[PDB]
Amino acid sequence: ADFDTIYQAMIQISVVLCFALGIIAGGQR
Amino acid sequence: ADFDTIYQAMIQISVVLCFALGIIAGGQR
Amino acid sequence: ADFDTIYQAMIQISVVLCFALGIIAGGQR
Amino acid sequence: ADFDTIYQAMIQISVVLCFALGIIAGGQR
Amino acid sequence: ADFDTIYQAMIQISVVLCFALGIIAGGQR
Amino acid sequence: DPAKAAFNSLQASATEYIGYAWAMVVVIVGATIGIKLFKKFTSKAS
Amino acid sequence: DPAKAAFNSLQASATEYIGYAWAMVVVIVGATIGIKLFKKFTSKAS
Amino acid sequence: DPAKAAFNSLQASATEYIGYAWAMVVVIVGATIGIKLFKKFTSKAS
Amino acid sequence: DPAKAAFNSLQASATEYIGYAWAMVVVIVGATIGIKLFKKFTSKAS
Amino acid sequence: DPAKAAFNSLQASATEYIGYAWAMVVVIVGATIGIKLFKKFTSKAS
Amino acid sequence: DPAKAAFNSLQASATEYIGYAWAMVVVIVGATIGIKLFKKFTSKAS
Amino acid sequence: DPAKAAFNSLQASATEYIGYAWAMVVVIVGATIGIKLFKKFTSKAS
Amino acid sequence: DPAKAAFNSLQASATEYIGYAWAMVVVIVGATIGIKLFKKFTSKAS
Amino acid sequence: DPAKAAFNSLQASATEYIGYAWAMVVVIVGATIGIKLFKKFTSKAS
Amino acid sequence: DPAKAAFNSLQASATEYIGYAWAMVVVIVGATIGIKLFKKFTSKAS
Amino acid sequence: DPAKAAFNSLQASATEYIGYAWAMVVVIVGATIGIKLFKKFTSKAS
Amino acid sequence: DPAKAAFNSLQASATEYIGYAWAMVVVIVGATIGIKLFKKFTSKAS
Amino acid sequence: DPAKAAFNSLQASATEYIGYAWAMVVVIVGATIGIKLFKKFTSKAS
Amino acid sequence: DPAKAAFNSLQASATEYIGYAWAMVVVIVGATIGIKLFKKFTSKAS
Amino acid sequence: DPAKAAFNSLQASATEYIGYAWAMVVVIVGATIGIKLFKKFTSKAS
Amino acid sequence: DPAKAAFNSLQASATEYIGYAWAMVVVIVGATIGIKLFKKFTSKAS
Amino acid sequence: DPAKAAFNSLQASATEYIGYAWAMVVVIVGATIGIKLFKKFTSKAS
Amino acid sequence: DPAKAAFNSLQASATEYIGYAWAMVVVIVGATIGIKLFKKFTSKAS
Amino acid sequence: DPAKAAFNSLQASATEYIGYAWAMVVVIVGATIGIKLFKKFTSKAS
Amino acid sequence: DPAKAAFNSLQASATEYIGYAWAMVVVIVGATIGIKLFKKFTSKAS
Amino acid sequence: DPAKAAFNSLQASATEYIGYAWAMVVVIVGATIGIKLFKKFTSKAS
Amino acid sequence: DPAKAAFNSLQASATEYIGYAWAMVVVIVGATIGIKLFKKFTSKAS
Amino acid sequence: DPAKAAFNSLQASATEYIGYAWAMVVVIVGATIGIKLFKKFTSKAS
Amino acid sequence: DPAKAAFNSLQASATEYIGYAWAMVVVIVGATIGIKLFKKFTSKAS
Amino acid sequence: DPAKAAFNSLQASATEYIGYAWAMVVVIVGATIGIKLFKKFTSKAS
Amino acid sequence: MSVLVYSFASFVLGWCLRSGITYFTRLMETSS
Amino acid sequence: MSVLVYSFASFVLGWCLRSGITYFTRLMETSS
Amino acid sequence: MSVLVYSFASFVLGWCLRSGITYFTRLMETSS
Amino acid sequence: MSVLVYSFASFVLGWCLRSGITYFTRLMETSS
Amino acid sequence: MSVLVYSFASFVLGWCLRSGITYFTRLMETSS
Repeated sequence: ADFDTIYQAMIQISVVLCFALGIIAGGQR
Repeated sequence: ADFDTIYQAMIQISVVLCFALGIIAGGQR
Repeated sequence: ADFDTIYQAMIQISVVLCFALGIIAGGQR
Repeated sequence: ADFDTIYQAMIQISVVLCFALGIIAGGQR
Repeated sequence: ADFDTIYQAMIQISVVLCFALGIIAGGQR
Repeated sequence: DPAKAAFNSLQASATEYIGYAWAMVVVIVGATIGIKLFKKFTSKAS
Repeated sequence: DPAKAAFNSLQASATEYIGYAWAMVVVIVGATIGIKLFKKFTSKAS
Repeated sequence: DPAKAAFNSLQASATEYIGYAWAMVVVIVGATIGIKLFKKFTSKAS
Repeated sequence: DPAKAAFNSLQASATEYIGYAWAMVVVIVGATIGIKLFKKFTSKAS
Repeated sequence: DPAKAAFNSLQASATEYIGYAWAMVVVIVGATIGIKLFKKFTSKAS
Repeated sequence: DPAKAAFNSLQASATEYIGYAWAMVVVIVGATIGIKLFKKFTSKAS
Repeated sequence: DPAKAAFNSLQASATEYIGYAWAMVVVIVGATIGIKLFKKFTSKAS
Repeated sequence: DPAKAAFNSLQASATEYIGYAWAMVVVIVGATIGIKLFKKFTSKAS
Repeated sequence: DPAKAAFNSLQASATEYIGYAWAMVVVIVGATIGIKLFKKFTSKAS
Repeated sequence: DPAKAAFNSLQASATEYIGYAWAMVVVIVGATIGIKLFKKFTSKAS
Repeated sequence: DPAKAAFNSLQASATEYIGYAWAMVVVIVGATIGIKLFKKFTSKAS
Repeated sequence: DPAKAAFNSLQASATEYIGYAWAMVVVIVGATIGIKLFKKFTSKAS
Repeated sequence: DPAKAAFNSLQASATEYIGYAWAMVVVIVGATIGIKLFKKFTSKAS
Repeated sequence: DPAKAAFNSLQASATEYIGYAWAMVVVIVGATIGIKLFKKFTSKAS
Repeated sequence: DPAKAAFNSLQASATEYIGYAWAMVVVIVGATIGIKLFKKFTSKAS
Repeated sequence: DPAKAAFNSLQASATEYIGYAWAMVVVIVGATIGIKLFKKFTSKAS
Repeated sequence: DPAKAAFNSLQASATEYIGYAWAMVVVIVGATIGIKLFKKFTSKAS
Repeated sequence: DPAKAAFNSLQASATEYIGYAWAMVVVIVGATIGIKLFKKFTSKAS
Repeated sequence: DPAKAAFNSLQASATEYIGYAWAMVVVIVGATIGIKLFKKFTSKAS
Repeated sequence: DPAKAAFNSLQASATEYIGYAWAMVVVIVGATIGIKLFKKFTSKAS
Repeated sequence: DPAKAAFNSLQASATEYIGYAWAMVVVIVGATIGIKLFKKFTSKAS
Repeated sequence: DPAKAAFNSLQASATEYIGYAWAMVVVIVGATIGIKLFKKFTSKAS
Repeated sequence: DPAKAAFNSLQASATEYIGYAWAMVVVIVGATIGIKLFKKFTSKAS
Repeated sequence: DPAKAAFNSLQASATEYIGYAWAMVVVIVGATIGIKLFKKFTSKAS
Repeated sequence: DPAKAAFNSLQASATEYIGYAWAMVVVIVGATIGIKLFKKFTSKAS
Repeated sequence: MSVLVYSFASFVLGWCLRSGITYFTRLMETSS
Repeated sequence: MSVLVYSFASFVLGWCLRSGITYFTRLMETSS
Repeated sequence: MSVLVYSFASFVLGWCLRSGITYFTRLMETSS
Repeated sequence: MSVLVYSFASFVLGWCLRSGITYFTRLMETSS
Repeated sequence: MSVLVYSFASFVLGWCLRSGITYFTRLMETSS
């Protein structure tokens, strides 16, 4: 819709991907 | 094509990536 | 270049990432 | 907001994803 | 800055992510 | 919500994938544990 | 439920192996004990 | 939570799997110890 | 900061996920180590 | 499902692999138990 | 608790094996001592 | 704390197993020692 | 650091887990060595 | 109970061996005692 | 079932080994008892 | 559909990658299991 | 202390066996010595 | 370069993360190897 | 240190077992030597 | 099919190893049994 | 350097365990050898 | 290379870790072989 | 092609990374397998 | 295929690694079996 | 059947050893009996 | 095939060990039988 | 090639270990055999 | 050197046992020889 | 090389153990042969 | 060939022990036979 | 926050579905 | 939903292709 | 730098939460 | 299709480079 | 090429930092 809309959505997607990668990295024994 | 087009496509790509990362995280014994 | 250009490129990047995540998930014994 | 805003944010997201993938790759014994 | 700028940057980010996922997939014994 | 619609579509797709995985997992584990139990009990009979 | 099917198949496999194993144990044990007792008594009697 | 239903399903599935495991452990351990004790006692009993 | 708001929302979501994982981890490890301790101590009694 | 063909191929491939495994298990276990029993009986037979 | 039930069963199975073993010991020992005393006392008397 | 609950449950499981194991050790050891001492003294006295 | 609190929580949790581990190790090793020594000494003591 | 049948068959075979050992020991003891008595009586007579 | 066929083959292989073993035992025991009785009876008679 | 075209291109690329992986997997597993079977059977010959 | 009770019970059983062995050895020794003395005295008298 | 600035900021953040990981790794490995060395040396004393 | 405390306890547990073992040895050896000397000296004197 | 080629190569490798192993078992077993029988008979005859 | 601290702590742990283990080895070995030598000489002297 | 410094640090860190490993291996292996040889020689030395 | 240029730049960067990994892999595996071979051969000398 | 060159390099590298593995396996297995057979034969040879 | 040939060869070697043992025992028994009879007859004659 | 060459070498190494072992057996057995017959025949003749 | 360097270093390490191991085997085996032969002959001669 | 002290203590205990064995053997031998000489001398005198 | 130094130390530690062992063997064997010859020669002379 | 040298040294040591055993057995046999002949001749003369 | 909530829900759904396989396989394996 | 369906199909295709290798390797390994 | 700092904080948070499970499971497993 | 072809080539290149390390390490480990 | 070079440098930095932990843990584990 608007540039701000894309910006805010992209930021929220980034933090949730970084958390998932964090879980995968932490679960490596 | 349109900003809305990019926005909707990006959201659908995000959920399918998060599911794949979820499978990888869950398959860590 | 054009919105359509970005849209098509993003879709092709998405499928090739999902395949790579699929290989990583499938290779978990 | 602005194209430059999206560009700078995307670059910062990229380096932090590459570092996380680096940790996952390095933690594979 | 420009659409071409975003396009070129996105492509370079994609190949470097695919290489990192390739290392993670190849390091699975 | 566009995200809600995407998640609902993913839920339906997920049930297909987990149904596929389950049908393979069952047969594979039925074979590996059976060859493990076989080798173990033969050696126990000794 | 695919999980129940997997458990039932493995439970049946285990039961079969236990039965076959016990049969072979009896035959092999009988031979070993029989040889030992034979050698012991034949020397006592002689 | 949109995925609370998935967690609830996993919780009800896990308690079922634990019951399956304990059942199979008891039968395998029972046969293993039984065969081992049988061989030990018959040798001690000459 | 938009990133600050996203991180704060993630913190709340994370506590739900780690609460779910903990409730499953406890029960699963209570079962696996108990069947491991069971098999070990039975064989030690011998 | 665009990837249903891939699952169908994996299913037909898995049943073939299980047959391969059982064939190799039988030959390896057969030789192992045979050699072990041969040594045991020859020593008992003096 | 499946553990308690299994442990009690393994103890009862051991107890019954001990009963069978002692019966066999008495039979073997009785013949052994009997033959030895027979040969000894016959020589001593005659 | 879910971690404390997990530790407490496993500590209780271990304590139960140790008690049951020690009981079975005493019975099995008693039988083995009893058979050996019986065979030794019966030959010395005879 | 926005996640310094998470590290501090993990640090206080880790020292608790290490205490749990050492407690369970001592009890399991104690019973294992005790049973093994009991069997060894009773056999040596005839 | 496979173990019960196996123990009974082993004890039945053991009883069979004793029956044969006692028959042979009677023959051997009779022969040696006969020679001893014959030589002793003839020497005393002459 | 490949398992059943293999288990039956391993039991038949054990049975034939027991037959060969018993033949060897008879030959060795026969010579042992024969030599012992030969030396004993020769001394007793002459 | 742009996504359809991308997926169809990926299908062709995937067959190349899985063909490469298969040609390496076969040779590598032929070597590792052969050195595993070698070490096992040499030690069994003993 | 389960071990202390077990050791005490084993020593009590051992003392029981000695009591029986000494009773039997007195009877056997008395019988053989009696026959020897009887034959010796009668020969000296005549 | 915007990428240069992002990488330089990441370098500073990385040193914090690797400092956290190191402080946890040291304590955890000090505990696991100590319980491994403990169990090993107790069993070696035997 | 939990390690030191456990090691001292395992050493004290071994020490008490050695005490129990030596008591049993004296009882068994005393009866064995006593019976042997009894039969020997009785024959030598009478 | 690369999978069939892998299975066939491993099946051939296993067959070769079994043949070579059985040959070495016969030679080593023959020497051990030969030495034992030689020492046994040479003492009986002497 | 956190790595040096980890190595130093583990080196100290190993040194303590080796010392405690050697002490227990001496006590347990002394008892086993003492019992064996006692039983050997008491039979030679008697 | 912006991360060449990180590789250089890892290289200087790795050679230090290898030295740490060899030092700990020598002390653990030394104690293990020493205790094992001590028990072996004392038993052979009677 | 912009993608072609990116891939060509990645190829050059990849050779640097795989050169770094190889230089570390060689030294690390030279150390781990050497401490594995060391522990194995010392215990084989026994 | 832009990465066909990489696959071709891996293929030529893999066949070299397999040769390296077989060479090291033969030398390690040779020494292991040799030492084991030497100890076995010297004990059998008295 | 490699085992059948091996068992037959072992029994053939066993029969060979008996042939030699019987030859030697005849010589040894003949010599000792001859000396005994010679001394006895000469003493009776004179 | 490196496997075939290694297997043939291990068989030849076993064959040469058997040759050395038999030489040692003859020397030891010769002295043992010689000393025994020497003491026996000397007593019989003188 | 870093791979060749790694293989060469490990091949050299293995060769050194085999040489050192064989030397220690000879010394330890010599002592064990020497003690056994000494105790055997000293009893035969005495 | 913990081993040196342990070996010295074991040898000191061994020397203690010999001191006691020699004392007892003198008493037993003196008693039996005394009875033999007494009976012999009295018979010759009368 | 830490390996070489450790291997030389383990060989020297074995050598010193062999020295201690031989000293103990001489003491035990000397008493054993001495007691046996004492009882034998006393009976032969008186 | 390290094994060849080791076997030769063991056989050389064995031959040494025989040389010493034969020397001692000549002395012991000479002494006992001398006492027997002396007593026999003196009794016949008187 | 909508895309964060639904993307996180997707991650938790994926973990829950696969974890059911992992637990079943692990329990049955150590059971035998 | 088109990009979601095709992206998910790509993930399932990748799992299916690699899982064939994993199962073959695991079965053959435990078979010996 | 804001999105980098908060995205990195998210990664560290995820590692910290899961590492607590990994350490607990590993310690208890090797403890028995 | 250009970005798909080159991105896929990057993935295959990464697998090939790392797989060489994995195979070498695994073979040498089981070799000893 | 700037974003590729710096993104790749980030990946190598991450591998180097974590690999130091992996090697230390593995060496010490097999050392005991």
